[PDB]
Amino acid sequence: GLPVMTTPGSTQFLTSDDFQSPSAMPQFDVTPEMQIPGRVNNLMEIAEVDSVVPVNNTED
Amino acid sequence: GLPVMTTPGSTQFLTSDDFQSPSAMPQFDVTPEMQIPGRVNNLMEIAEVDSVVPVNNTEDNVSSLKAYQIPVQSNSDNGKQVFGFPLQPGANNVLNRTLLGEILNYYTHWSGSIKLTFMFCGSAMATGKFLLAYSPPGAGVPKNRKDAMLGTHVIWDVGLQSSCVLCVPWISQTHYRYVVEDEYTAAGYVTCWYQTNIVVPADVQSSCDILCFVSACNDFSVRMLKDTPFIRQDTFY
Amino acid sequence: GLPVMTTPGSTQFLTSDDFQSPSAMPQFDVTPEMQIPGRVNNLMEIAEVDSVVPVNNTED
Amino acid sequence: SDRVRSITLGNSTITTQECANVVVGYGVWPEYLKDNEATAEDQPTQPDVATCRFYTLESVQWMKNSAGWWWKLPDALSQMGLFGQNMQYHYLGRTGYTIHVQCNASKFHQGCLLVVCVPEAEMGCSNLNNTPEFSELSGGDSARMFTDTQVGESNAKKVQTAVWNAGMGVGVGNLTIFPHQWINLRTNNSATLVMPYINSVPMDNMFRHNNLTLMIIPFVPLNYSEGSSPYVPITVTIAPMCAEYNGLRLAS
Amino acid sequence: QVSTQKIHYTNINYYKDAASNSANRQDFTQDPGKFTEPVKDIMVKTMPAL
Amino acid sequence: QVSTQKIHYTNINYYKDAASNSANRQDFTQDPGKFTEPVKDIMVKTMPAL
Amino acid sequence: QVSTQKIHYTNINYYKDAASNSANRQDFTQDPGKFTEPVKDIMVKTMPAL
Amino acid sequence: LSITTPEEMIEKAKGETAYLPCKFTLSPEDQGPLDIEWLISPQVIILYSGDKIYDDYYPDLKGRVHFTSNDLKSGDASINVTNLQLSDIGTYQCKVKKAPGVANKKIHLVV
Amino acid sequence: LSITTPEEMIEKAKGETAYLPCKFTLSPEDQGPLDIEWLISPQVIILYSGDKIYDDYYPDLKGRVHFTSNDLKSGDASINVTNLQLSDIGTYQCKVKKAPGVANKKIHLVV
Amino acid sequence: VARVADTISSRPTNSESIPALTAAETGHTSQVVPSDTMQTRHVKNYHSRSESSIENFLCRSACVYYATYTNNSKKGFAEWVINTRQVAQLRRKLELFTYLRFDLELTFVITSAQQPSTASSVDAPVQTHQIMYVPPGGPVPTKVKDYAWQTSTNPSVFWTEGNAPPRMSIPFISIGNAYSCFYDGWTQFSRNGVYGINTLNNMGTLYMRHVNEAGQGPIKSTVRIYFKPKHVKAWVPRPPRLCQYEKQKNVNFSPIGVTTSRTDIIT
Amino acid sequence: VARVADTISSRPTNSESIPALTAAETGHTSQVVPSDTMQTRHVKNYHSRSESSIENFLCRSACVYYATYTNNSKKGFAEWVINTRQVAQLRRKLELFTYLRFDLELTFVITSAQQPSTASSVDAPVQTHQIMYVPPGGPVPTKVKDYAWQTSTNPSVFWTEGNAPPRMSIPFISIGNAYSCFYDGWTQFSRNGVYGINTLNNMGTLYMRHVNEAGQGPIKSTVRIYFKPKHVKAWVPRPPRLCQYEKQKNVNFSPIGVTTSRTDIIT
Amino acid sequence: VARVADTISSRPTNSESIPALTAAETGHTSQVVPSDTMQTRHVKNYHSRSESSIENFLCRSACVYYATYTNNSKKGFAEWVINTRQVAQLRRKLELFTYLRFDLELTFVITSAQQPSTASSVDAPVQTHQIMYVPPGGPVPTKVKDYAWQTSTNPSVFWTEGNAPPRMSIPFISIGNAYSCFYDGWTQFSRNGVYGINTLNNMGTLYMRHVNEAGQGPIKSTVRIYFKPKHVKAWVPRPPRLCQYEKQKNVNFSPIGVTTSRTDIIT
Repeated sequence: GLPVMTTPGSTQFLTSDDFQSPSAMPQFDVTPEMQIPGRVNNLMEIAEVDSVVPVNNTED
Repeated sequence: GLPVMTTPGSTQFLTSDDFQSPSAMPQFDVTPEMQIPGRVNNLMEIAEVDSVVPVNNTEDNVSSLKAYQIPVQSNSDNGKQVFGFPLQPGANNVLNRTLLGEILNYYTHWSGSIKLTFMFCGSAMATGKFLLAYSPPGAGVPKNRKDAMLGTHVIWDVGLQSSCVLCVPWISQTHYRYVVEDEYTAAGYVTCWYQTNIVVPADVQSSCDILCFVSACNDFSVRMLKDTPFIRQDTFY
Repeated sequence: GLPVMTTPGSTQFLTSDDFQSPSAMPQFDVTPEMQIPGRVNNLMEIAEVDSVVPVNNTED
Repeated sequence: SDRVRSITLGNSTITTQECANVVVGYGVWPEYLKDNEATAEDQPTQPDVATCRFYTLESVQWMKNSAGWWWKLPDALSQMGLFGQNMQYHYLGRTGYTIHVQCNASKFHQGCLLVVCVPEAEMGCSNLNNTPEFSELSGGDSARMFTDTQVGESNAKKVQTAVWNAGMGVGVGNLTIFPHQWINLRTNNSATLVMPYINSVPMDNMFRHNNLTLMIIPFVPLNYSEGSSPYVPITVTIAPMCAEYNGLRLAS
Repeated sequence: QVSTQKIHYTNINYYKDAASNSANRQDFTQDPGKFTEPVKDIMVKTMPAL
Repeated sequence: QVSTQKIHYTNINYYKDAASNSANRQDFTQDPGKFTEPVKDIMVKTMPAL
Repeated sequence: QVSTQKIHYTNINYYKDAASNSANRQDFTQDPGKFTEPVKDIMVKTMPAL
Repeated sequence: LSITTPEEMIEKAKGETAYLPCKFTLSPEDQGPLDIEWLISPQVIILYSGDKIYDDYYPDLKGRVHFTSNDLKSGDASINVTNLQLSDIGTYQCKVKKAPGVANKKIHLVV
Repeated sequence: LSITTPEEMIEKAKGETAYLPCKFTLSPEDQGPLDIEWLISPQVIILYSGDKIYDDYYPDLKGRVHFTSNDLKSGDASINVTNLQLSDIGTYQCKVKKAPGVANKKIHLVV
Repeated sequence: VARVADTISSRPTNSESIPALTAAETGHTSQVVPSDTMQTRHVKNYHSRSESSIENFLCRSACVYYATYTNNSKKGFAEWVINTRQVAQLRRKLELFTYLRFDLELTFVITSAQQPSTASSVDAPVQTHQIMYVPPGGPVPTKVKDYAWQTSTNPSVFWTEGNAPPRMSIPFISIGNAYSCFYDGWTQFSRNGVYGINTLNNMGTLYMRHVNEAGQGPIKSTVRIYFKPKHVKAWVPRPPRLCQYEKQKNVNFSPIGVTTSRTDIIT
Repeated sequence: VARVADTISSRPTNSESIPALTAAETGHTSQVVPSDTMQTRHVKNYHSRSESSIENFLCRSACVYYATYTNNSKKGFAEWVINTRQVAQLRRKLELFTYLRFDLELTFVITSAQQPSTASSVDAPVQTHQIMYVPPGGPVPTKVKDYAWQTSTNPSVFWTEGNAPPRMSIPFISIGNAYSCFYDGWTQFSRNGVYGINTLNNMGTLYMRHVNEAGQGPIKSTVRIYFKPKHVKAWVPRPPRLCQYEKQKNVNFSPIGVTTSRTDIIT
Repeated sequence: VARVADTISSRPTNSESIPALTAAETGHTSQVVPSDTMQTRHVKNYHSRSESSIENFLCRSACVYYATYTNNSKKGFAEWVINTRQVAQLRRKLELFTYLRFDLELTFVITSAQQPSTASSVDAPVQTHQIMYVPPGGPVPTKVKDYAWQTSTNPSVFWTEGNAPPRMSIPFISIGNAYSCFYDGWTQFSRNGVYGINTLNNMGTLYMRHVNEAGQGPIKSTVRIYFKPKHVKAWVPRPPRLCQYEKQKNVNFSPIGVTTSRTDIIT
């Protein structure tokens, strides 16, 4: 019978929260990963790649 | 399945609570701080700063710069009163809008002593002496120079220097005092009398003026934070 | 996401309970105490004090 | 003694026989930008003798029925030689000023001034709907003045120049919380302040942001007997210190 | 933190004040020697009071 | 983690950010020496200012 | 278990799976050397490309 | 709020001036606007609302009543009843209401 | 949104062209579709909704008003009032509404 | 442990040390124990005086005041100055001492009651109440639809129905070093005006109101306030109040006999 | 501990070291203590300046803005740009400084109110509200029945009645190194247009709406928003605002005397 | 820490090492830094690329699909195959990569709405919903009053109104080693039939229904489903989708210009 108090901010669903959750299928063994080439790890590995600029729009 | 029990005081929103909260944007990297000069760290670094006192209100010198000039002229008779006002630094209509006043008007209990710097902004050949007295409460206001020199007082002389800091002491039964206008915790009165007349050479004006500042000593403190009674609002802007 | 269960006896206000509570004014510095004479510490320091007994009531 | 000072910068010098101490900002002395705080991606330029000197603004007359004066600081030096010239070709730039105001009188006059340098002074218009235009908010090394009467309402884009509110809607007495000095014609002759760079970003443009304001408000008005000099002028001379700029471009 | 009861029991303080802690209930100390015998000279039981 | 109050009290951080911690309430430090005396030469109390 | 945040913070795993743990949010590692310079011979900056 | 004497007995002769005092002090917990009333039970006879006086309410007493002090916001609600007559016997209620306090004074005038 | 001058006084002579400008800038928090109105208080006189103009609303002013700039989505809502007459005295309201901001301009024209 | 003292054995003596006769004039209460006037057996005593201490005698909640305020009305809202003089079951427990010092633990038990509505198909959602605390000197609201409520930095609490009653803790807020449950002496140096009134124990007001609007039918509510003196220390005990209280300010009373009477002195 | 300094004893001196006379021209405030102009006793001082610090002065929630939106209507939903200029009880506490830096803790107190329905036997289940936060630049919804609400990656919170009020925390989101409560200078290099407007403190909008549908009778709701500046640091103090605010954008005002007046200089 | 690199000082050189001229034919993007074409100052850089990582870019919930089902009707119940192709605000964030691998965190936001009942004095208790998950291949129910609902060993969740929205976690359920957001190639060895259809990402269905009965008046409900890809790893990036989607199965589109146009090349 531990005493607790519920602070404001309970029973709400924040769109960008990170909490644990009960598993739907327990003891599911996923398939082992494969060394697929071309692994991105940060979207700043895409800003480094050149791309032509449409700098002659001129409406036609 | 831990067993818990919910104590009274749950699912409430206390206006002045301190709890943790889930972040809205995780892993936000704030911009690094900069050593900006003039960092305040305690609102008692503002009560230490002098500010002129509008001690000449008179219902028409208020809507002008004349509220801060104290009339001092070459009298004929000796022992006249220059000014005088009760000392309630949160309720009086003189020490109210000074820089000490808008810091006191957020708290309720204060303490400590108060300094009162005066500055003779007159001519350069004129002299004189004034008696700055602070009579603790219990009786009325002093009415004769013979009466006010019984309390605590300094006998100011004007020379090369141009100031004299009457520091009202902390003489009170309670460890604090209310900032609202009360009667159980009055704080006395402040007066200022002619010690000797104001004499001047020829071809020099006889109407001089005096400014008066106010501040707190290094043992000031406040308590019991509230909101100010000065700023109103009817609809949003 | 700790799992808890609420036992009976929750969301009740017992008149003689002792729990902690959120402060209304935080960091309030109380005034220091004073050695006021005559400090009672147990109501059995009052039963020890004599008091005359009205043992002649007689309705008048 | 303890009354004389001798300030020198670049190739100019200021000497005063009678004056009070010098108030140095919020306790910091103006210096260049450290590299922990720098944000520009390129290298800044530092003239360091061509700009760091004493420019002298125009004069103002202290009549008996005077009200006040104000200058917007990194705007008043817009036309003073190499400072104004480097203020145009670049895009960023930080400075730190050494303001000095000087008004001398005999031993038979009386008066007092409040030399305050309010940072980030935002002013309010006469009409509650509009905002003051640029022409009437500042002038090139020229002194705009306060008034003793409340400005009327039918004016479209003007400044509310009621002096007992300092134009900012704040009580005029509480202005002493900013760095300041009192020009008191009894004992004082000159007031001097050393104001560092106060802003929330390490550098900024200088044509769009007047991040200081030097105000002068006569508390005890000037007064004299018949015979003495009826004309007492005031003159302020400002001097940048530790200036540097970035981002060359065309003139503008 | 951990103390005895009327076995043991555990108490932990959460908030950062002093007026938020629970009641004490365990300040058992008395001294009637200032209400019963507030006299200057000591009074012995056996010998007469005069 | 465990610190003193206005006895002791215990605080534990749960979330993995910095803007989620509770208020500090305990940064007691002041230095009016930059608002009261912002002058270049030191001013001694006793000796006159000039 | 206990690690640093953006001071410290404490995390405890309760359920007996792996897809129940909270998000990681702290895998800070990048290597653009496979998208920017995917060439066979090394290219030095200063010397010309041919 | 607090009145110094919530009720008393006053005696005056016909043709004199009747002093019906009403003093009070202000506790710290009072910060609202001021309101002062005056009743009669043989009906308002004079009001003080918004720092302005409204006192033409009782036709039997026209001009025969007016406040004394010039500092009505300091604890003075007394009225100057002049030219006492025989139809002026009745209990008076000095009802002052400053948020959030209230206090009364029952002046039973007999002649 | 913000208009440069929410109200002013303009004076022109009868038979001239009347310039009633309406400038604005766009804060970052504005990303909705654009809407610009024009009122008169002696009633819409010209609209700009969906990047197309609808301006046949006031029979007294037919063709006597038309926008000036060719970049109406850049901060130009000014109108070119031509051939001023005596029945054209009245206050104008340049009501621009871009989600989620709103700003007006009260042009009181006198002749 | 706070155990009471046991009793020690005795034997029939015949000596000149009389413990019975003493002098009650000296204001010194007797100190004899039954082992000094008769033969007693050595009885170990395990009784404990724990449940008679101060914190076991005072730290129990007690209703102080309760007000009602209707929803469908202008300025329907309750104010109350904070004082313990009003309820008598708690007032008497605090008069046993003169100078108390404690911190507090409020608790509000808010209830509602549907009023005689007149329209058809009345249905209202859950309600939300606000309990605003104004220190002595702050600005006070005048009506419910006012801007002193939201735009304020006073301590307030928001609560909605169907949950646990709210509760906040208040530390020792006073000017002196103890609350004075008695104060003989005027409050003006001229010795006029009210008699037993003191600024030492003032605590402010309490403003409460609804947060919802008037949907279709009025709702009168009710709030009850409960104290709980903790960490208490008492000084200078005092005899208990006998005559019935009559007012909340002073200690006025009407004289009444000491005790109820019996038929004869020997019965 | 932040204790204040005690006072040291003194003796009646007669010397050439005058602490009283100084020069106020130097802009250097006095530094005397009562022990230098009179005889004082050595008083240990235990007072503490803790409850006057910055984080004890600002970290208290204050209502900022509140809007209403009906259920049974098209585009019944509330928008609001995030700014503290609108309420005056909090605006004035933030003008005392020029450059502030704090992270935030919002809190929404949502209430409902049944509208004058017309059908018979009206009964609605519990309601659910959504409070969507759009950064500056994102796409904004146009009506309630729109697909910018669900299919979005902005931070939003879902809340239903009868529970604790929602609350999220927002870190220091700005372009510079401090929020600027004042900014003198235009925003166009040509020095035209609005005067005191800055991109430095923009924070986006807030869109709120119902999630249920129109069952049988309209329901107007109401949401109140509460700030709480934490971890705050203040720079360059400033005198307090005297004249009454008139607008939310600029600092316009009407001139008003410095203080209320008295009858004579000696009273 | 993931800090960005600072910039180093430079001096005006005159040499044969040209960093500016390179050959873009080699498909090798440039690698110059401003310190190589102008004079720069040594600027310490504290910026961090943390809030641009993959798990900070994807792990944010987004509505996927929402259906309605009336109470007072036969077979009033909602079915849905599990796929992310339907909503476009989330579809586009998953097309930036080709082979993703993540475990999921669903969340259902169920609401109700009272329908236009006809009887008098309608009053219903709280409702209870069931959200049944059928793996690919299991038996599917045909109506609400069916015995495939209770007597089943599939993962389902029971939820009642007025509480927190339910939430379950689903691990990486696939046949290959990554979900394929694209698959060029038919699904029959004869190269007939549908074009871009793959068994690799199938996840089953979702059946939802009421648990209560028809008391007196119909109740239409609504359920919204929210994804949250955690532990995600992405492979083979891809340019972002430009033309507007038209179907949920294939990638059909109508051709549209590359960018919006301007008046002239020099403006």
